[PDB]
Amino acid sequence: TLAATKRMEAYNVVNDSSDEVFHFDLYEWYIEKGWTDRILSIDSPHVITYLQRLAETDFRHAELLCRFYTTRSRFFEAAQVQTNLAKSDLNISLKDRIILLSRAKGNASVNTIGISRQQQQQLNHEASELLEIAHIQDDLLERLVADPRIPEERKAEIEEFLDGPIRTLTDLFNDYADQANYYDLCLLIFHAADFHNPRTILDTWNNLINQSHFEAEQRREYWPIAEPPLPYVYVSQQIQLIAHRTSLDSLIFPVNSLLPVVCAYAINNGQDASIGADPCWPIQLFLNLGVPHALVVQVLE
Amino acid sequence: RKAKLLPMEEALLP
Amino acid sequence: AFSSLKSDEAFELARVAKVLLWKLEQFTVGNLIGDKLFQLFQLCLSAISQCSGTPELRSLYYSICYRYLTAVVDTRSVTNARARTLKAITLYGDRLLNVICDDAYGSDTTCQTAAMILLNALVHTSRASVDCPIIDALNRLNFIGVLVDSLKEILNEWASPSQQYTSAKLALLLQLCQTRQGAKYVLQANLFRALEQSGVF
Amino acid sequence: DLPPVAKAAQVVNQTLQLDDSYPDLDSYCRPGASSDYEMQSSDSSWAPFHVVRHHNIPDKVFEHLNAGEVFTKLGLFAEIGYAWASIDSSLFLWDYTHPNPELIGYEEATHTITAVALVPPKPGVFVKTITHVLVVATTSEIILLGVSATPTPSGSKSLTLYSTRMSVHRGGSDVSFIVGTKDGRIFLGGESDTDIHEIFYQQEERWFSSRCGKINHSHPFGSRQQEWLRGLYVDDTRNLLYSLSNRSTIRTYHMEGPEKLTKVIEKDKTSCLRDFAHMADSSPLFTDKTNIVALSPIPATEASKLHLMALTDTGCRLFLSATSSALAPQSMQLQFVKFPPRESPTRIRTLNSQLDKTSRALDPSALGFRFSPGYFFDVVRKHPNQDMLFVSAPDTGRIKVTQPASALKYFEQGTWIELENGNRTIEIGLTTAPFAAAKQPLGFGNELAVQFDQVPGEFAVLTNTGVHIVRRRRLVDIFAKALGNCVSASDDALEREVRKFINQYGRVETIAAALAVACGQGSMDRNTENLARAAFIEYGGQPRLAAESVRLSSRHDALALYLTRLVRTLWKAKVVQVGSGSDISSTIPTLVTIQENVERLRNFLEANKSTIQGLAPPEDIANQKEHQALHALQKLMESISEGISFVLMLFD
Amino acid sequence: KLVINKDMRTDLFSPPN
Amino acid sequence: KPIINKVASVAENKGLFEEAAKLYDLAKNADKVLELMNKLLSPVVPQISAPQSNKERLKNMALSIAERYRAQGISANKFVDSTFYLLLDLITFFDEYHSGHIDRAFDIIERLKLVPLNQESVEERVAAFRNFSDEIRHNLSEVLLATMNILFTQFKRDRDSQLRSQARTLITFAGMIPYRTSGDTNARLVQMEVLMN
Repeated sequence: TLAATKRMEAYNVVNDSSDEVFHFDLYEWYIEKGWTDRILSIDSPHVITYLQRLAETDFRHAELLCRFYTTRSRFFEAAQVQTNLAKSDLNISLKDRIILLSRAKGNASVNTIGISRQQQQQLNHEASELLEIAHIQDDLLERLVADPRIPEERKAEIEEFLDGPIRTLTDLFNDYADQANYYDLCLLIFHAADFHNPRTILDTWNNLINQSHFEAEQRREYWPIAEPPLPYVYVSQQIQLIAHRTSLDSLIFPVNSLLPVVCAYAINNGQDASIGADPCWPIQLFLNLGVPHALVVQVLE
Repeated sequence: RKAKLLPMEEALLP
Repeated sequence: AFSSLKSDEAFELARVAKVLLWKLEQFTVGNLIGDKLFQLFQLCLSAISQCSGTPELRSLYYSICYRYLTAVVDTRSVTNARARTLKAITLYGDRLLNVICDDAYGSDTTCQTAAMILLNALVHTSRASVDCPIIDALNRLNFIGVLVDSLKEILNEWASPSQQYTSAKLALLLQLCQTRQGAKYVLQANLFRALEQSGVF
Repeated sequence: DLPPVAKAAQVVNQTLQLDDSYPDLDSYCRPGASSDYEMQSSDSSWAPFHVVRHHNIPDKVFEHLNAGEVFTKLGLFAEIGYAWASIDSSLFLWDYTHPNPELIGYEEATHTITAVALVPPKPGVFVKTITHVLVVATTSEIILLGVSATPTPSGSKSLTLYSTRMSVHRGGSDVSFIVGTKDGRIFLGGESDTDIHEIFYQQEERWFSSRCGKINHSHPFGSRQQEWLRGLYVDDTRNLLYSLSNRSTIRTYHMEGPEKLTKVIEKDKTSCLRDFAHMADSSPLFTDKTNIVALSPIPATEASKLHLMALTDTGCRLFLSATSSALAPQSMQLQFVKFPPRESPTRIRTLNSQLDKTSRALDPSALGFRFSPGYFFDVVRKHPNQDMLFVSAPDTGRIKVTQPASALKYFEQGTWIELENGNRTIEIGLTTAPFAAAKQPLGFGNELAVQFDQVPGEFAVLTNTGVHIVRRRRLVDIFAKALGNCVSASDDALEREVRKFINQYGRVETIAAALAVACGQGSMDRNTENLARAAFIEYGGQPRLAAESVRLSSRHDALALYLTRLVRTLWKAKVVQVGSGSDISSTIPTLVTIQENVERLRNFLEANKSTIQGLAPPEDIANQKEHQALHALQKLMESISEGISFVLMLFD
Repeated sequence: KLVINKDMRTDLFSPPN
Repeated sequence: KPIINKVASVAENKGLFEEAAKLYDLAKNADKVLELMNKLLSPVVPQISAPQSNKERLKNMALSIAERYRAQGISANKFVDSTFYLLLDLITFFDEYHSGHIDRAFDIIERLKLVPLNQESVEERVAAFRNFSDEIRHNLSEVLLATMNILFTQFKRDRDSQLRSQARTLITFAGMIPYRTSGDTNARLVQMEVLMN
């Protein structure tokens, strides 16, 4: 149409101009009108400077710059901003930083034209690490706040410290996870920290099993809204939760030692046919978790 | 767009 | 300790091991050598699967694994080594081959050459172990497809670095046409029409 | 004596019988009247209904609507998720669930369109791919079109029209109301008179007949009076047709034969008023000045006696019985009246036993709809510009808890829904499958029994700006959201909130809801589930001996109740169907969901073996038989899981 | 990088100041 | 039962999967039938189903094995079995996508709950990808792009906010998932989301 011609004639004057102070005032006005998809389509290089200079102090503008790159398929450049934004000093909630690192991990998982394979994985590894930590920090804060053992005065002091940037595993372990005797989250920290120590890893597994057995036996004794599960069932849940979440690392999930422990617990605490349980529930647990048959039989031997 | 009206032959059997 | 930390110290230590492997009571020594050569083979494939360092460092790892799979492995002792050797390759899977396939027909001149020749040793040693998982992975990664496409205009490419590169390229395709399963994937690539546009004949 | 899974199967059987004994409509709407309401703010966690989404009318018909010269009309096909608009001699359908819908137009019509409806086809006339028949009435003709609403592939039913070469002259009587029966009978009526017409249509061409005919089932002689229709209403379960006139006369017709229709009752407003006078309570809300603006038939599966509900423009619901003298009915009588609620809608919350028979909160009622098992929608036109929506449902919880039978009243939960001003309500239709908890009046209205079998009822509300979706909220939905309000709140605030549920639904029903929400049923969600779990533990009660014999805890009853409701569809059902070597009774996808639900329950029990009292091993006789009964229930679950796993293997 | 130090922490079960 | 497995076993060792399936299916060994049927389908999931193609000739045998395995209530372990019926759904997702039935194809992918569309589901969907058969993770790249291109097309035809929100969801999922061709895919996904705004 000639209507469509006068449209293209008009937006060529605008997009081609060399006055970038005009472009900035134009991009600022496009947002105020909610014309989001318009900013993205612009191929001028004055838009990149505007969005980059605004991403530095506005989370919701760094959002578009990341959208700008991902519609153009510059996936690495987006994860590069999403990661550098989660590590920022900006006022961003922890659960948003979990999204950022989760998107960054995806955008840095696929090849992007021009950028190396090493720099692609160099960023995916960094983002994945932080996401694992941030998930611990989130699951930790969630449990600390709901912990009756903690004073309501301290809970506010924690929430301000945790609900924001991602802290070191050292800070998460000492001043919080280990004190509260959160044995399951202590193991996730060992895994996320590549913590080399066979004993303490095993000692923590023993405490995690016992504390789990207790919470389930107290429940069964009380029944408590629905019929609670028998002890080994809740213990089995707390291992599966680690197994999927650990991705079955040999350091914090050593079948060489842990399987005897679970089999020992199944005897010393009488989780067997007496209570209607499958006597081979320790074997059934590890096999279905992905442990090789050739190894399980090697341990029972 | 005027809806395409498929024929009676398909509609009613047999 | 520096397998994937920094790409500067490994370079000086990666080339010394390369030449050392080529310049090569006796039973005790033979076991220690073969033992470390097997351990040294793991850290190489581990770095290739993660695409660490620059293309230069990534090229040295190809030469080390090349002679290892060509001289060391190539008789009960041989079967045990060959069996366990394939296990390491299968551990990574497509993640490792994907990195090697991307190195080929790339910007660097020596990395693409070493990577192309490396694939020949993998498929060669795999057949000795009627099918093969290595050749199957190449088809899923779209490596055979792009490889047959590059056959066009071969006259332009063909001592010189470009000449030696093409030698390994055509040499690899020749190996896939020896197994029964290769004819299926290779024939579907329509190689007859690719070699005609080049007008080499 | 009896083994574990056998004892548990007994509890399940008894529990099934309990749910199927939920009071019938006749027994809590006994002769007399009621004004029993508990009103709830629209935004409350206790709201019986709420708006879930709205779909704007597509702009391309707004253009056509303003291009109208004389007549325009809107309507709903809620059962397939389509809406329609007619502009003069043109018709346009579209799927309102779709975001950028295509217009399906039909502009062959020569004269102004006055009514359109979507009806089941007559069997053995069309190819099986035709799901419906589209009846289009103009000022000149009644036109039939073939329709296929097959489900390609993601949201709504892809829709195609087929011509049929079937049309009848419209005749002298206007057509504004078209209704259809299960078996494809098509009845017509309008605003020229009270006559009811039927359209016949055939496969064959015959020399003496025609493919398509129209007859008048009424035949009047001379000596007429001005009177016309307001609506037509079908009840297939009794083969009845009801008409409502402008003088508020209710006529009942019986489809005695496959092509016969016979007037068997005519009840004018005077008769309704005489009946109403002989009731203990007369009221200014129902006089000879009052109009009946809508009817809603009550199916035979919901009630034996009460056939029909009639809505007055003052907001009174009249429930009429009908009886044979011996079958068609010959008499109709006004038995029970539900008077309007008192609370009017407010912006600011306000501070909250005799019969209230004078409320004007529903004056005037312009439109009204009732859906089984008692969902009531009233379009109140207080102002000439914006409608208020009054919506109520039976208080199922209190109704089934109430004891004895003589204490039963028509308790209700209500709320006001405001759809933002300036838009007028046109029609309200059911989008989900018709509700039914049982196949007879007893047990029919038990919403509680089916909250995991059936999708909650959804309703499309058509206005002149769009379609609003209203969803019924179940017990578990209310319980979950209420708990959501207790997360940040105190400790003894949960106890407070739980007691509200107990005082209404009863302890067992309440704990069963907590169990369900703990298992992921329900509308941070983890905090809510943990809260539900906590309630299931702390409020589940304990086993005690009566006046050997033991009374199990409410926690046990709750578990048996929840488990029973998960398997109620298949428990007494045959596993297979045989014609010569074939079918499975319960569908494959439903067995998977039933299994997943049961395995979720089992998992919750194990994952809390320690803290659920009675699960771990153990005055004593009480706690011991509690432990035995819970064990029995758990062995039944794994047996249920195995059994289903086995049937899935068979047909694999 | 993880470093356990049970020595000097902050009492998680006591308010501040 | 043994020889049919013996004959099926060698033909399996000779990469003759399409035969080993027919043979294993002759002995009603669904553990192996569905295993092999998973391998023959994954390569052909995103391909174009055209008359006499290798997709039709494999899809049509897989469906003839789905009916006979449901009518007779047969099934392998849930891992092998879940993947087998999952691929069959995806094969339907691309057959509808390649035909232009965008609305219908969008509905299918939504049921599978494989790709998150609301930000709340990202955490759980991401965890599920870890233990799903690699025959599925392989085709994740083409699924994200088709789903994106689906939303992409529907955008050019409030609703705009809803598509925009879903567009974002796919990106963050892909960002947190390490998979095939994550480089080219994650980039294209981001570009298509920018054009929407």
